[PDB]
Amino acid sequence: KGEELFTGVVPILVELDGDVNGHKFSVRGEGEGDATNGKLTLKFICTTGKLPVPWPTLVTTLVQCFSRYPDHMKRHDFFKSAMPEGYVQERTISFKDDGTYKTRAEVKFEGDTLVNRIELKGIDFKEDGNILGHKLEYNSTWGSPGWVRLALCLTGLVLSLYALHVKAARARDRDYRALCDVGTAISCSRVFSSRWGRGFGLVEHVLGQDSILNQSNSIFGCIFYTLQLLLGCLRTRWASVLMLLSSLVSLAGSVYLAWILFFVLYDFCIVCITTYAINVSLMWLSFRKVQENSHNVYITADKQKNGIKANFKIRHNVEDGSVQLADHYQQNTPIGDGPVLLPDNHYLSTQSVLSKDPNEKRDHMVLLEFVTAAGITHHH
Ligand SMILES: CC(=O)C[C@@H](c1ccccc1)c1c(O)c2ccccc2oc1=O
Repeated sequence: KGEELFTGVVPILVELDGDVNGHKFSVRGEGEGDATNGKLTLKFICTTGKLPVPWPTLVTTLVQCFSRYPDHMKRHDFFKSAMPEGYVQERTISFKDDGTYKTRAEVKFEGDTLVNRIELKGIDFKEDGNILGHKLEYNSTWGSPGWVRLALCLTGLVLSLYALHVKAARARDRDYRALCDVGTAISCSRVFSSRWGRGFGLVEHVLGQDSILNQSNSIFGCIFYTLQLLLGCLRTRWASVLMLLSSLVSLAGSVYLAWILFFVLYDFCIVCITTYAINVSLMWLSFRKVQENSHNVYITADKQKNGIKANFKIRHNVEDGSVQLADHYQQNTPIGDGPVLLPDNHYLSTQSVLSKDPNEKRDHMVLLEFVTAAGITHHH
């Protein structure tokens, strides 16, 4: 019956009393929620002055009853079924190599308003870590790619440019010797100028040799490493998936060319092995990156407490291009004694957009959120 209260837009009040390493603070948020579209719109203000932690670390703590459950999943919506009596949501949030938040909140209807009242205690944070030191990005669209990605892409670029220089000197001068041409046993310019050194050897078979796509592999390389470095500076999803696909094609071509270098050409190419290692590293970084941009809350039932349990990882962007992991363990227990929906295993998909209000001089955070339930299973 609790679902009836969520057709339409519902006003939202959030109140948090917090203590992090002895620094006491309070947050109040106000807004509205539209469960039909899984849309939350809220504004949060630190009422005690300045927040002692970065705002992104409080997003998960600061109303999953506003998630959109598709029709075929209606009976797996524990959060709405607990209303109006509400539920207790308790969490432990472990920041990797740093402190811990412990939160207890009551989410319930007071009059017409959905109210989330939170108590938060943070402990064991280091004063110059990413949290207390405020080293996390807020909502930057252009940011750092990290010195690992910069090193990989710049090295790959230098190697591609060098291979271009070698090809442009050998085709000009037959007797030219590159640095990676050592004696008569080791030769890189012989590898570059083979049929596989252009279009990976397979563009001439499919598009013909006349094609503009039948370029030297180092052209694909300059474009690839420049593209990887550029997309590493972005924070959206399309940059991430594009990164994954491009690094996957790059990995396939690199494995093929590695099979050609040995076993077929039987040559020693030092720049080639270097590039292979680069492309493996960028493959790993891209796979990891796709893992890191997905906020998915994994929900299972708890029949002992007649509630639910949830596990998920959140990764906050650090200003230097690295990531800060925050492990989330969650449990929800109904406040009343009426019946609730004990769901099958599923997950919630969440997209958050943080912003600033130019007419708010208090330390604050404007939050827009879209949450939809998915991945329903009868299993586990
Ligand atoms: C290292 C280079 O600059 C060119 C290298 C390469 C490696 C990965 C992806 C594209 C290009 C390269 C070789 O491995 C290679 C190996 C066997 C036969 C031809 C080759 O030519 C290359 O372009």
